[PDB]
Amino acid sequence: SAFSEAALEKKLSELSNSQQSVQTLSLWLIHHRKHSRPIVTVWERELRKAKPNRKLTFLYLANDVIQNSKRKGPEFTKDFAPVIVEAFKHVSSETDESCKKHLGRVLSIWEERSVYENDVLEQLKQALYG
Amino acid sequence: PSYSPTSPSYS
Repeated sequence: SAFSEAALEKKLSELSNSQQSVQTLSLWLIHHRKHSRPIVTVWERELRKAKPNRKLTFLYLANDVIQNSKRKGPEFTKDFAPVIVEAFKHVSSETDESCKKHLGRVLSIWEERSVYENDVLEQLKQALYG
Repeated sequence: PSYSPTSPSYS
């Protein structure tokens, strides 16, 4: 599929918590990394629109794209950087303890794999636990 | 089969 914002919007409405669903969308986003900025914009908008019980899966997709992008270049890391902290704060406010434990694990993975520098990791931790 | 956030190839 060629890239369009509307096609991405439709894929995000269909995203589920399965390994195949997150991975398949992520691979498309990495293929279309030239468009990482509008990807992040659409991603954020649809995260905020999504029902509480689907919000963690948005952050899982962000995890997959950012991590799988590292071998390609800094662009996805940089373009998620300005919204990722408020994304964590949002999901944290919108979900329960159980979901927060899942979010915390993503953060621990990010710390151990140096997905972001400590400045951003410290902001993510404050967003979850402050 | 549910998503695993450790699944991406790294670190």
